[PDB]
Amino acid sequence: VYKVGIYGWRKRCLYFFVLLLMILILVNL
Amino acid sequence: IYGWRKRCLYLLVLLLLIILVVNLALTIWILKVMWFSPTGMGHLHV
Amino acid sequence: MTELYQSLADLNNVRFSAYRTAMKLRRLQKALCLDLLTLSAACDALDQHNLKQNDQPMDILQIINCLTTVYDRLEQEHNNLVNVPLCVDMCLNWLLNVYDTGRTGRIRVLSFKTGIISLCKAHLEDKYRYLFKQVASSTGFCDQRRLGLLLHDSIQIPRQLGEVASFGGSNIEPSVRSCFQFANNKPEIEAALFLDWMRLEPQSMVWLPVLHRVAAAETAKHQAKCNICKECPIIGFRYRSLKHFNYDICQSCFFSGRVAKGHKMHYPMVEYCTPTTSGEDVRDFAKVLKNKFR
Repeated sequence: VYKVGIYGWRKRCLYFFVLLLMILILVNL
Repeated sequence: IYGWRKRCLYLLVLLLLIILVVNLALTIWILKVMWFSPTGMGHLHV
Repeated sequence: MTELYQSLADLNNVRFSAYRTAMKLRRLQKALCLDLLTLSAACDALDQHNLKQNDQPMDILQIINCLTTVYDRLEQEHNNLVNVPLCVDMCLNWLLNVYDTGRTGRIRVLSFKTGIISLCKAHLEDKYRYLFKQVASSTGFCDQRRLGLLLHDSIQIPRQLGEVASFGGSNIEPSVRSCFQFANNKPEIEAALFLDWMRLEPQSMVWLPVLHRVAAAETAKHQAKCNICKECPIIGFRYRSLKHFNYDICQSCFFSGRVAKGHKMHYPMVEYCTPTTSGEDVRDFAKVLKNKFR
């Protein structure tokens, strides 16, 4: 009787992408 | 609340967007006044 | 109704009192299909049979005629949802359960009116005003006796299911005393004062606003995660702690009494029954940060 679904790994990979672009563009600036 | 979570997520996306836009503007400037070539700055060669 | 009550008997899991009464009464009203009845249709039906005197004795035939008048319109609106004879039998069963404990075949018009108006689909204050007009005189004034009769009719309902003692028992005297103390010891009370005292949420009448809330929140959908069973999105009742941070519980685990991280010296809780407004929840989040700062 447990049924919950929210995309979590997609959230971690999105946070990873945001993090790397933040690193890269701050380095570029 | 995932709502404001997503909201601040693409707010951060907006901030990264503006930093990219201003960086491209500065780099087009840095290319223009420099006459830049793989040989070197201007018409000379360093 | 025997199989309905057998299904009810397995739902003794509600920890609190008012929640239990509201949920069971909502289940009954949806099962009886009387939630399809509006205030206007019931009022027209009762005024059509000239059942205006509250003390008028009522035989079985008059109740049958009024119920037929209501349920004919209900079926004409709900052909695929209302069967007139079965619904008439069921509603007669319930009404004579509440107000015919003596098996005399005679009831009062006021009790039947109170039951139908409480169990119909209308605004809470509209039902309050109509019942006050029913119990008040032509001048709109209500003394101790009419209020006591109305409270007695109201308290005849929870004793039928078995949750009468949790709301002060069947003794209507404390309720009248509280109502007339809120009335500044006035000999008579008015409709506005009656509404204000009802919004004060007395012990013996909170069940009806709790019913209205659970009916409203039955279609509520909250974008939140249950902080025990991890259910996202929250559908129904959302409960947010007013002490800790990011703690939101669904009613599925709330009704079982299971508590995450333990309770506190005081564990305040707010009960969202509607999808939230971001301004309001940011304001209450600022309030809870302020509370935890101290």
